Amino acid sequence: GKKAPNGEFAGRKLKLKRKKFRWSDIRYKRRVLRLKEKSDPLEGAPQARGIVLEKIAVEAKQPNSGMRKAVRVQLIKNGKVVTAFCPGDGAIKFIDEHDEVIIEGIGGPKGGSMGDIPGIRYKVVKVNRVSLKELVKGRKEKP
Amino acid sequence: EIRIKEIKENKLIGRKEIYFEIYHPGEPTPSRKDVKGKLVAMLDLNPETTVIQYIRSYFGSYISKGYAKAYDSKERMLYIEPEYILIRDGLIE
Amino acid sequence: KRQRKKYETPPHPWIKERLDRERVLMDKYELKNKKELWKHETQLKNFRRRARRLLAARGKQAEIEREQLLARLKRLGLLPEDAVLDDVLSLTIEDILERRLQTIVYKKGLARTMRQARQLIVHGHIEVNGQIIRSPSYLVLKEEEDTITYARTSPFANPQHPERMMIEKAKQG
Amino acid sequence: SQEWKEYAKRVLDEWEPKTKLGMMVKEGQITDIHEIFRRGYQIKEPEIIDVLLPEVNARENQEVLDIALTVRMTDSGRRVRFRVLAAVGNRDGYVGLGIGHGKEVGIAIRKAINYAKLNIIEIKRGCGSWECRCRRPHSVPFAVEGKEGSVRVRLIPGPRGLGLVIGDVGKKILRLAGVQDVWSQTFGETRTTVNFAKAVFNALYNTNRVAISPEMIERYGIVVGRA
Amino acid sequence: MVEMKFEIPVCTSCGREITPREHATHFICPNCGEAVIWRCESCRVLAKPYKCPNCGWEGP
Amino acid sequence: TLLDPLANALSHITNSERVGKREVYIKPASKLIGEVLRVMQKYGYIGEFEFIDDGRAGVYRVQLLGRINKAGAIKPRFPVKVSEFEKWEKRFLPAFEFGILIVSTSQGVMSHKEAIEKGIGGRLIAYVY
RNA sequence: CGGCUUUUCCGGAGUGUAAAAAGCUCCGGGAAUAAGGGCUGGGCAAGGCCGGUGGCAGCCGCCGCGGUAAUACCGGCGGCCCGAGUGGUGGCCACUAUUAUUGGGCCUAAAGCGGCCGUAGCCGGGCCCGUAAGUCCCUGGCGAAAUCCCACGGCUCAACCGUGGG
Repeated sequence: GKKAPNGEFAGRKLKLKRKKFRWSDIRYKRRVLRLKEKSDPLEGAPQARGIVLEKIAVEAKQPNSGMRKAVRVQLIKNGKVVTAFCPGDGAIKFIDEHDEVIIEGIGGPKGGSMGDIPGIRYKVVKVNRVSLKELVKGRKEKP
Repeated sequence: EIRIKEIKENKLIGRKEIYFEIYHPGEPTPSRKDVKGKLVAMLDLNPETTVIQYIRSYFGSYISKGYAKAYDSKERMLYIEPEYILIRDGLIE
Repeated sequence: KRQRKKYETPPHPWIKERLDRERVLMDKYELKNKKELWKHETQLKNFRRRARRLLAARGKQAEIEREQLLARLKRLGLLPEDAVLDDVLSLTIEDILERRLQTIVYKKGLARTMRQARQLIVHGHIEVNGQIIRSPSYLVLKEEEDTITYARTSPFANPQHPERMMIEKAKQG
Repeated sequence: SQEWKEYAKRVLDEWEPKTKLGMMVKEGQITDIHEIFRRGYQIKEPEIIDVLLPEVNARENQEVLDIALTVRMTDSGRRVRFRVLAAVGNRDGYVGLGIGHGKEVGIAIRKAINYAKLNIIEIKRGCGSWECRCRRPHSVPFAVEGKEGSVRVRLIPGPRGLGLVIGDVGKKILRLAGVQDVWSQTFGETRTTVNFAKAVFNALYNTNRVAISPEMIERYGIVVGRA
Repeated sequence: MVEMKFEIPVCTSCGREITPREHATHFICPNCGEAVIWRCESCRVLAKPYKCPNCGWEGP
Repeated sequence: TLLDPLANALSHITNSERVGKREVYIKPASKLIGEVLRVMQKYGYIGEFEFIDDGRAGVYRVQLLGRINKAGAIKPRFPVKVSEFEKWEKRFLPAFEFGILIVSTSQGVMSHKEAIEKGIGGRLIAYVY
């Protein structure tokens, strides 16, 4: 039938209906209940600092076959442990065990898996407060 | 050359206050002593009674605004006006 | 309250048509940044928005603001003296750009090249009403259009400055 | 301009009238083009329209909106075939839209342009916006709607020099219609370029459907076709 | 720019002006043979009876 | 059931116009329906009209000239002051002054342009173009 | 090639300081003396040659590139956008009529209760009489300032400030 109610003296049911069906969607529900920031390892932090533990390479999802390098880092703010992809040509050679590092989100869709590497969520920026990009380019030197 | 626009009189304090303009096209901004010795000429003022407040030369202009002030007696600036302006004009060490 | 930009970025910085029209207007006017052209279009858009609102307004205040709009746009020398609210909507960016100081002083034959005019502007060899300026993006008003002359203290005031005769012969030739 | 008059003359020489629309245009008994649409005959020779609208011959007045490489699967190979959509039109309120199958790009283009030539429709123009009201055909006279496939397009009058506010396909087709300022609202999927173009075409055709009171013509400077 | 305002034909049976590419028809009156009766596609398909203005004759 | 004669009558009128029928009857005849119908008749979209008693509620007969494109009823009786007419017109009229709106102010129901003239607001009722 | 002013830089003169400082403003010597970031297969369109790696290394928002010639990785060239800013990340509005009163749908794509009954609620036939609570117009008080729109004036112009009007 006609989308109802519409009576001049019926705004209550209108706003009730609207608010109820708002709950159907997901993003607004995620904002209000604060689900992301009560599941966030980084607590809404644009970057985090941590210590390196080990280096592992992962098999690119098919049909892409590749050994994407990455690291295991336990961060200092709370002590949780995560995986971080290492972009750069021969990047992994610079990174060593027991390294102070700086990590941020990878930029996949909804911050999720980025393309053909599933599971990873993050990339490294600075190691020992030294940006990795120039280290890849060799302009700067790791301490 | 120096061209005046305002001479007005606060008789409650006994000051003739003066707004004027200095036309100095192509030469550096004048100093206080020389403009003082100029102004004192065609207004018939005692230099000891006269204190120049400010001179301001606007950006990219050859005509600079200037405000000066002349009382009646020596006690008037010692009681009303503050020491530093006498210091700048040299009436006080 | 934070001071806001007075210019707006295009919705898509890699559309060919707008990019090349901008490029054309840049080589026809040699403005340092697209920022400046965007700003001028912003002024245009604000004038047009005011016009549209006023056309969509009824009230003594509406009429008064309409009069003010017409009076100002004429004062800037953008429209004929019998201009109405209708014709402003047909205004173009080139109308505004013509009113620029760089464009006006170049059309006054005081520079072989409008970039040479810009250099004179920044070097303050040019004066308006006996006051120096250094802003090539200035949209001069109508009633000062005859007062743009060489700075009296600049060497270019002397008719024997080595550039001046080249300016004059380029003007003639 | 004289180039197009001589073009009309030479095509008059070359083309031979075939249908019952051919003689009165060859004979000159029909010169105004709108005499075709008002009485609403059938147009079947392209050579008719360019006799009275040689402006169609212009490279700019013809546009290829879309090129597509459709496929047909067979036991013995995927037989490809190009489908190309092109819009032709004079810049003063007469446009046509055409589709061409083809085995090469050129033949598809030619057939599409010919079919567009066979699809000339007559529009109205004016100034019904809420601010401009300049009684000039700088925009559509009044809000109009057009529907085809999923796409529903509502075109709303705008003010002078606003630019033409529509997706690129609508941009080109409206540019070819002599209309340069309009607001647009789109429903349905606009990635189907063909459906979008045809819906815009249908809206423009719908423009003539609205009954108009006599005073409104001068209220908006309603122009029937050319200016 | 002489204003070439034209006289868009109007269907007698509905009074609606005829759109360009409609398949409407026109014809002298069948009874008094003077009136140029028009008939619009909508008026054609359902075929409501049309009235000649002059002789009063009615026709499907 | 029947909850407003006016909207049903206007819808019936528009539908008959789509098929181009010539004579139309509205069964639930009231004073208000007659007055509004007179109101747009003043502006020519409809020709002669009449009331015929039936001993129950009367019937309203109209002949149509087929110059209306849509005549709808604004059910939720929005009250509006003088100033905001352009806000509502954009919501219902295709173009500037294209047709009318029907407003019941303190003096009665009449056109919206005339309402602007007298400068008296009221309750939007229907629209037709 | 020949020449032209000297952005900045050195000196001096004023505002300046209640104390300088503030390098602001005027004059003089006076250099052609400061420029990057990202992208380069397509959505974006915005732009092609070569050396190398050969699905190893890597790139990549998404679609996707290299498993032996890669226009898509790396290096060079050349090019495209902006410009003293450009790039990455994270949060918010638009995009999205993917929250729908304007304005979303529910046979087949997720979406009608298995059916009927009915309370509160929502929406209700026509006409006459009276009220005027809602409804509309006029009018008093009141909704501070700061912020916002417009004209003019002061600061070279602007930003900023003032006067006036909204």
